Amino acid sequence: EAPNQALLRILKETEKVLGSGAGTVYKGLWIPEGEKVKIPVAIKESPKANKEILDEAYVMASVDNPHVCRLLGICLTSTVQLITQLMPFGCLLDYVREHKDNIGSQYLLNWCVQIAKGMNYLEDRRLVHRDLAARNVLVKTPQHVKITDFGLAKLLVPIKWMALESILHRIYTHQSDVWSYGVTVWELMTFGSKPYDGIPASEISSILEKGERLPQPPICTIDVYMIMVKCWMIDADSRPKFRELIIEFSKMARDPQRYLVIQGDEMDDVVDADEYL
Ligand SMILES: CN1C[C@@H]2C[C@]2(C#Cc2cc3ncnc(Nc4cccc(Cl)c4F)c3cc2NC(=O)CCCN2CCOCC2)C1
Repeated sequence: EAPNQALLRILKETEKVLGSGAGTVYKGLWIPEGEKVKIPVAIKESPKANKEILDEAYVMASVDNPHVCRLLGICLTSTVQLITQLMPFGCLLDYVREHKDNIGSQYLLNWCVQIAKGMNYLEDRRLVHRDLAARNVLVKTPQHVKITDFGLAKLLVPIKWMALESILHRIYTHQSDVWSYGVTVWELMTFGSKPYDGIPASEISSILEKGERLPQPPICTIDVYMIMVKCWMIDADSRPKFRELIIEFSKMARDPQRYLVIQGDEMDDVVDADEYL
């Protein structure tokens, strides 16, 4: 394997809450001293806890792609904090639930392309994400989403997103990420429904072994649903590759109404992190 020459930037604390729960994410502004630049950022905040957040920082510092979120730096002043580009529209899970009456086929298909591009990049880096879900895809603008949350990622638990072979045998590959991608697409196409709603996690592996799968969302043509189902085949190598998913959803995005059926479808020195290199 090649040496990882990524830079880990240590930020001084002198350079509102968005959400708390099972950590805390804040919105903020980063002004690197000297340069006349204000960067909108998000900030995510015991020895075990410090070790797990540092593993997340390692992966997040090591990626660089338009459809993956990158670590800007860490701050070490009392707790370990991770600093990253602020994604002001939040995660796709909340976004599709909130804007469901206003989301057209073009957006849904383009998001599918973008998420597959991010995952294909992670595969190129030999990274298995292990936690792909719509809650872990963030919205920079409605036109541009990026994959985040590398806390379970590893070089080559959320049961209802995992491939059967992962639930049974703790086997994780880029093809088990493809299964999670399928579930993520189903979340978007149902405008944020909960997969297997009602079913306890302990029953998922048996439901899957019997051949049950998530049902066809109402807006999905059979073309789109068949791609989803291909992601949930037992034979991992029979599932699509992320590079094929990019191609297929790109074709569909050129004529989105043929593939999704949706009623009504027809301050001075702020620099975004993507322009601060
Ligand atoms: C609902 N509106 C309220 C608010 C303005 C809005 C927002 C937001 C938001 C911006 C982020 N911008 C950069 N990054 C992030 N996350 C992150 C991940 C990994 C490392 C680091 Cl450093 C991070 F900062 C960000 C995370 C944000 N909220 C979210 O994803 C919510 C998704 C849902 N929940 C996920 C966890 O389970 C419970 C459900 C939308």
